[PDB]
Amino acid sequence: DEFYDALS
Amino acid sequence: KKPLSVFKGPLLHISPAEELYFGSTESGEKKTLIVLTNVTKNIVAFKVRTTAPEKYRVKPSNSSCDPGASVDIVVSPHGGLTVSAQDRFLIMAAEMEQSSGTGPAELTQFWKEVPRNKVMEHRLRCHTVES
Ligand SMILES: [Cl-]
Repeated sequence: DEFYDALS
Repeated sequence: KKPLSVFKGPLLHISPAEELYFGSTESGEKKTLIVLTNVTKNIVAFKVRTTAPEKYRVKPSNSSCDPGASVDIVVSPHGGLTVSAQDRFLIMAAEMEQSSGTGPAELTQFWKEVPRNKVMEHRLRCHTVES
């Protein structure tokens, strides 16, 4: 449900 | 004409406003776009977050946008993985100082120091793939 750092 | 789907805030204008729709590219992949537009006089540092960090390529995801300029964020799911309606994206934005650095270590220090009430956020939701 929480947000996580996106990855390139 | 038709009004563009754009969320408008005090730091960024974000297109699309709420719903992210993925299309098929000629290079055989799914892909959507998030356009950020800095509407301030200073540099705006931004980071992109998602509930499914293992599923999506997000580029750029931790950078900055010059005043008056726009930045396109390319989002594409990895091969074989499907887009879920529960997948959401978070745009974090905060205005940088007049003489602030935009390099990697400067961005890390900026987000470690910025007070949380000066950090603007906007959430987007993915729609299921149509084809
Ligand atoms: Cl198609």
